Amino acid sequence: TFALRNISFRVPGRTLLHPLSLTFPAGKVTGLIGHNGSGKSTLLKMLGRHQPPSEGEILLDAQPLESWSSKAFARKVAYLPQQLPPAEGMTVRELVAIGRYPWHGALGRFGAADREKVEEAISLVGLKPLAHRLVDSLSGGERQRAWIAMLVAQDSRCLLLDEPTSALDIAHQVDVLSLVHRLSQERGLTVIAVLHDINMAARYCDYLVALRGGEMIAQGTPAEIMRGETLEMIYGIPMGILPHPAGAAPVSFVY
Amino acid sequence: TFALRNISFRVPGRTLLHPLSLTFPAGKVTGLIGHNGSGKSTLLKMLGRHQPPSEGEILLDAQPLESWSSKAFARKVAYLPQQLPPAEGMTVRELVAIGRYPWHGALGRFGAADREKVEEAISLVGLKPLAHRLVDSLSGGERQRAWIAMLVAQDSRCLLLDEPTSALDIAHQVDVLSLVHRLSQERGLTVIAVLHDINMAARYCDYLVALRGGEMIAQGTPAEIMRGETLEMIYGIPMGILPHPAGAAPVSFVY
Amino acid sequence: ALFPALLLALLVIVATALTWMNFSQALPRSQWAQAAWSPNINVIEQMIFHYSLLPRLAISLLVGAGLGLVGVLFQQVLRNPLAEPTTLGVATGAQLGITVTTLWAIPGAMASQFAALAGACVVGLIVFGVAWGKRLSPVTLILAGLVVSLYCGAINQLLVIFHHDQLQSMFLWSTGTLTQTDWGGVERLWPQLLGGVMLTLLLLRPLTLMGLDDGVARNLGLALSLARLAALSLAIVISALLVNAVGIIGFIGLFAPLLAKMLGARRLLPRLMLASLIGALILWLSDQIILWLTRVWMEVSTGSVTALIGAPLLLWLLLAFALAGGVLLLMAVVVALSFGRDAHGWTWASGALLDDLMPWRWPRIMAALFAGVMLAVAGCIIQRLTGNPMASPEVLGISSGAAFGVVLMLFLVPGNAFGWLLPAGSLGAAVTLLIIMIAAGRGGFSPHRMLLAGMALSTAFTMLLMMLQASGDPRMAQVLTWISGSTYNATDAQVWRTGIVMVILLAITPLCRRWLTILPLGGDTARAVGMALTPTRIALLLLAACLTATATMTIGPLSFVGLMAPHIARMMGFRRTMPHIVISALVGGLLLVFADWCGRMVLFPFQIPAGLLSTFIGAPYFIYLLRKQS
Amino acid sequence: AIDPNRIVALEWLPVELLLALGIVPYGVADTINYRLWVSEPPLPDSVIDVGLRTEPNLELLTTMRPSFMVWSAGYGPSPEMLARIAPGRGFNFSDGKQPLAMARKSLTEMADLLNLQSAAETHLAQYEDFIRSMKPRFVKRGARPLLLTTLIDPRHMLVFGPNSLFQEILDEYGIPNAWQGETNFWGSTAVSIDRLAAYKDVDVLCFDHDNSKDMDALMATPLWQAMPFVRAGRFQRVPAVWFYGATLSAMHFVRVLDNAIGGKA
Repeated sequence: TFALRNISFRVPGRTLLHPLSLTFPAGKVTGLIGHNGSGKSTLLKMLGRHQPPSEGEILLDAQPLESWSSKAFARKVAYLPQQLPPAEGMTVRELVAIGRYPWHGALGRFGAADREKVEEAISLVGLKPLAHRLVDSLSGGERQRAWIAMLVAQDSRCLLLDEPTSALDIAHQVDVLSLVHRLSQERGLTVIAVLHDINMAARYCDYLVALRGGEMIAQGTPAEIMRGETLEMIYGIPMGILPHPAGAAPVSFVY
Repeated sequence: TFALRNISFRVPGRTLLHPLSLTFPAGKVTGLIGHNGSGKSTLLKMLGRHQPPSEGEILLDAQPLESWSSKAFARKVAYLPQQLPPAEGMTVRELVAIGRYPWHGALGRFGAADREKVEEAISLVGLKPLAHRLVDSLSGGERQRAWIAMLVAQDSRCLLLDEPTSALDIAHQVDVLSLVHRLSQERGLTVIAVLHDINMAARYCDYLVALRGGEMIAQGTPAEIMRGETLEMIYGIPMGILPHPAGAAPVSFVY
Repeated sequence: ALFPALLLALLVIVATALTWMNFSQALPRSQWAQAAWSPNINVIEQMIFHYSLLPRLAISLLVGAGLGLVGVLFQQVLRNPLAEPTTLGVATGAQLGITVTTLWAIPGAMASQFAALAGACVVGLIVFGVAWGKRLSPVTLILAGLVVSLYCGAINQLLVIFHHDQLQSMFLWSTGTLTQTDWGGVERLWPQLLGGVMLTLLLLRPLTLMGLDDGVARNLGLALSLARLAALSLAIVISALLVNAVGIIGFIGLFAPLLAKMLGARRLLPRLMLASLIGALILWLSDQIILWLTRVWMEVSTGSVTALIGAPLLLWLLLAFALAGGVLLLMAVVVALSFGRDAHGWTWASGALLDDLMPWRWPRIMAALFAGVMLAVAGCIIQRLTGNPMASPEVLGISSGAAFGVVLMLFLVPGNAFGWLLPAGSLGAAVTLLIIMIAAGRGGFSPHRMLLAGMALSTAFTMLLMMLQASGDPRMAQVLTWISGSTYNATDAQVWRTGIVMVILLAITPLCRRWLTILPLGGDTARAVGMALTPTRIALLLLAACLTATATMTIGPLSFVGLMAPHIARMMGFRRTMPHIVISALVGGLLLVFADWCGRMVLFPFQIPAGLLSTFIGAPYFIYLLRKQS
Repeated sequence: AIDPNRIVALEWLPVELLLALGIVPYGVADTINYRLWVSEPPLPDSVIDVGLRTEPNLELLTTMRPSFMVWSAGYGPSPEMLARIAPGRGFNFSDGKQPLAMARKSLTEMADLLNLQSAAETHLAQYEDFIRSMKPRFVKRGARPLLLTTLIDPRHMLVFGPNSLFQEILDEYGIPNAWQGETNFWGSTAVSIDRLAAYKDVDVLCFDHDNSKDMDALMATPLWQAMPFVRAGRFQRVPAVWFYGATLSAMHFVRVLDNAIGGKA
């Protein structure tokens, strides 16, 4: 699993600079929580090679530097960018064939050899009997599932998603987080998800990383993250924590 | 002071469409909740006069059904776009001043008064500097607060907020809801806000209504509606509710 | 902010020095006050042309201010950072008015009247649509403006092809010489310009709302339909007055607001005033440079030189299968009819007459078909990789670059520069094509800045063509047909070669299916999928460039079909990569075959180039499709 | 070509050469504009119009049986597409200095091809006699420079340069051209009105062709009234002639000059 030792930040944007130091777990959920302009979004865009860093470099796989080929990078990392989203796909069920690009490539693809991967993907993301019979303009609950369809079809070694819980309801976010956790438990997948909600993220996480101001605050398990001091430091408002009656993670409430 | 009778949202088929009828309070806080735009969006879009009422009448404070003067219309209601944030702007003071459009009109007589109102607005929103550099240079929270300042300077009798909570942090959500509630208490005007989070609506709204697809489920005061047995039929997920010493309304947690 | 202020001060001092030098060379300084202020100037010849040298300065300043104003208005109304008065059709409609009142007598202020008529017709066609409500939008507004601009351009092209010796005056009017001989122009423009600035000072808040999003504009209670219609009408009226005063210009109103914003001016009225001043300054500089040129060497126009010097500045500052089978069968049978059917008495080739007329029909129809298919595929690929509906094959600079090379060859060397051994001709056109493609590729890293550079180079090519036509060059007609995209020089061997190239390119195309599918809805998601953004974007650009290159090598520099076939194919209901590609290709092929058959047969003696009939057939159907889906 | 009745021309200058030889043209490209502009050689009405000068209709040509399809070298279709229909030759006409010389050369070439040498000799002899006849009519005026202009609009003017078609006539008559500035290879340049103010003792001769309103709008201004060539009585309007012509256009221009400035000083 890749780790970051970079110091650079969004120096030109909003004038912010702060050193970063973080090592992601081998195969555990990593929840990036904090403010909107705290730096988590820019952190994921740095992880996905959206823009080259100015200082330092992100080490991946423990054996190579940042310089990687596109078809080799995407074969191990699936990026859900949320911002600048794919609008008007104009086709359904074919998005998994788009995600399967780094596997079959442009040449020698044979029109997607071994079609078991795409059907396995569209069946494990959700039991849908309406395949190849949808339109691009639908609700977010099915749009997000169609988005994760190609990401699962990639079967890349890492899943980097920023804001899957956005624009979705608690049922759809429950479904998405349960799918992500089931993927991480079955395939041993390393996932890094950005979620605004503290409790909702912690209920389906294991190694949350909190960002505030410009640097990182904590990097502990949800049990130690549920402390009120950490929430106060990362969100400004003073919130409280109490044990959940049936949930694994305790419930936090704002004052 | 609005009474809506919506038999059909639109002739073409929507995900779910059903008739309903309800009267909004005169000086309370109305909280519209629902699962994404599956029927919840159409209500406030029709109230904003961006959607035809088909076969239903809407009493504008008991004056007429439709086709009213746009000037007095804008002077009466202040609507916020639904996940369509304005990407244009230059100065916060320019924006909050141009928000006073429907009062003086196109050939506005701005050389006289109307300065005390914009001063009171920019003092109420909490912005100490009168005119910043660029309304887009500030963060998302600051530019959205400038938009709320513009809506305040508009001097409206009704305030329609279409998902202000979305794309915002939880602490920012709490702060914006508290500001809106204090504003509604100050001016004694009806405000209708769209909230994705049920707890947020339970906090700073005195009358929550819920539409699961557009059949009009439940309306009531947070003390009147029992969230435990209601949210299960509202959103499907059988989530629980428990009291918290922070707010009088017991907080809801996902099971 | 030191650089813009320093550049402005340098421009002012250079303009003042040039004006001093020109006015001293024209008249001694000791007789200046007696010449300017005296309404009855002395009978001295050296002192009496000040009655014409002074209005040139005033008309230059007024037209520059008006250009800045219309640029700001077109930037705010359409909400686009780039101003485009010419694409709106106000210039083309004015030219159409000039050429229809130059013939058949009936004179007067033709430019303003016809430009206002074109603007009103566009407004009516957009307000009508398919519903009682106007439902006007900027995208369909710009689309219809481009359509009517191309339509009036084609009517003007037909009128000059049939009558070119009697429109030389119009040619000068289309170059913007702004040479004045009396105070009539200033005395007519200053009251109308005063009314324009007065109407601009009013309704400023509607303009501020139009600059913002339409949602908040309707939220604030502004009648967006009526306000946008009134602002557009005012802009069209001012542009019509300006082009009636001087004519076609080198888009000074495209540099005035950008420089005014780069210098500063956050508010609206300061930005308007600074843009007007900067436009006046640019026109002053250009006018003084043109005066110095005519004093030292050659009488060249003003707007053309303005565009030629602004282009480098801009570069520096920068059911499916069934429908497919149906249209294929339709193309087959229509090719059969065009082969069989004639125009000399509307006879039919019953056999013996078919092989006698085949060497003059088969190459022409086959070249037109190949060019149409290839231009449609190129336009569809460009609109897919860019995502803008205004994208056309001219965006690459291929056709404009080739025509630039041909007109440069015609300028540099005299004589039969088409087939002379000493003249480059095709080789010169090709090398200038490659140079223009390289410049457009190196100037714009992003597709949008590449689009801006391509539009600038197209305007420069238009200015050079108008310079060539303004002078009494006997060749301006010949190359004109080549500019109009005529299938008259088609040869059997050339047909075979372009067919081989076309089948090669259409066999390479399915390999780019994944790219043409992921680049849509892409950006960062495309890079996250597994494809390299730039290494494939330059590849698609080179493919489209080769397609357009062989298209202009076959039919000539035309891109109306390459712009219309993708739009019509999308409006038919096809939005999948290969289906949309094949449908647009077949539609463009059948459209260009129909246009060639019309230009060859509708008038038996006179042969009109296929590029004009392509527009004449596509514009009504396209505006019908637009009103059906407005 | 053995039969002179089926000769087809693709440019107006070959038509003028054919009419000078006396050969009856069988087909002319763009005859309406020809009858509109050129008016000295009367073109018959029974002439079948082929089409545009740049794009002559090939199907109409192959429908009839042309024996010689004379065209202008460098203008029109390719030589192979024209030789596929009927044998012919492209004749040179313009170079940028002596257009009338190569016009006479192409006339002699057309005579030698179509076996009409006697007609060309007679025509050239009549041309030289007509030129020598009007010689003493332009000697009493002296060496005053003559200016050849034509009105484009009430703001510009097309002036003939030192390389125009009417320059050999001016040179033979001992009349220097008034324009001594810029010039193009076809003999015409579009200049401003105020530039003509730099010329004092010049005899400006302007041609008219459907531009009377522009002429009135120009002469109504005080700037034009204060010009040096009009205040001395040197500007007169004369009927328009065909600028890019041959020998008949030259005869027409000579007759116009004789009716204008012939026998003034």
